[PDB]
Amino acid sequence: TALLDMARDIGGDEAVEVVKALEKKGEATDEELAELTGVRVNTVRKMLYALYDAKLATMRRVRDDETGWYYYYWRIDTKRLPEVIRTRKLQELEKLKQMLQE
Repeated sequence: TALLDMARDIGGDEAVEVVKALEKKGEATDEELAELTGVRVNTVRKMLYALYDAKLATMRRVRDDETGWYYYYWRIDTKRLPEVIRTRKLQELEKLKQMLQE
């Protein structure tokens, strides 16, 4: 599960912890992950949005009926996880191709 090697490049130990706990749980809210990990709830959100732009996490949106506002259930995005992996392999090869051109 080379997923952790990427998350680490975005936001270090905290990001690796968030993915591992999300991986352990399957799905989690922003607040649920903050309690599990001890990271400020504000920081988990930047992670998740960072992970979302890195295409390693997606979500489905549920509407909280008490407040009328939405909250997200995060998940690791395995639909694009293999594509993200595949791009990383391709980027490394392209780095090698430039060397053969040295």
